[PDB]
Amino acid sequence: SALLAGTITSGWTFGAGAALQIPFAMQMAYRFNGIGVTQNVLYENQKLI
Amino acid sequence: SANLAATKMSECVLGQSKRVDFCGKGYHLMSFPQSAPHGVVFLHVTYV
Amino acid sequence: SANLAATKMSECVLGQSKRVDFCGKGYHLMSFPQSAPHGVVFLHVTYVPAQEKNFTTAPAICHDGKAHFPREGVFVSNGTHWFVTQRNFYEPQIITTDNTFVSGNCDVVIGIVNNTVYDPLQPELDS
Repeated sequence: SALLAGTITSGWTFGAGAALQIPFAMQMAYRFNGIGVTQNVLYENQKLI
Repeated sequence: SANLAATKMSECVLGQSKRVDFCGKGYHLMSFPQSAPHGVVFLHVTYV
Repeated sequence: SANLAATKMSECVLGQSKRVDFCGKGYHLMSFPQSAPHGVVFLHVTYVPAQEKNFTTAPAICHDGKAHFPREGVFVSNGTHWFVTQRNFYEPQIITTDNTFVSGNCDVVIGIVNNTVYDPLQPELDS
């Protein structure tokens, strides 16, 4: 329950160092940017997610 | 199997992984571990 | 253990990895192998952020009625003016049209605020 917390809460930075504060709606935008999806898809379709 | 189970925590859970059919089928977002007797249950969130 | 060692001689030493807790804890820089009896001793050079400071953010800004989205970076604020900097460090700059992307209107994205996007071409054509 600590690791299920900080994946949603602290992002990916809890195991790589000190835990940052990233809100959750901005976390899925950066995880789309690694696979080649720009932020147009997440913010428009957010009610359908 | 536990060395592969420690690999999925270091890749699929604690970070973003670009791998194909490692963290599950499709493009990978994040993974949710669950407590299990004599093991661990992974819940993968995939982009299809 | 030797196949784990022959992977980390290939991945960590001879190349650069983006992985966490493979080439060592934190963001990977480089690795220095050393000689050891009946094994190998790795020296992992790692990238660790130290001190943190809380900033004010927003997912998008609104200027002419069209929503502006960042290309590479984050949106930060000191409490007065909105600044743009990158993800891993804080280097505050003014918001320019080359550093942002224009898609959609301001009635979609929840949390958009009003701002003034600085156009670098407007003082250049007037001078």
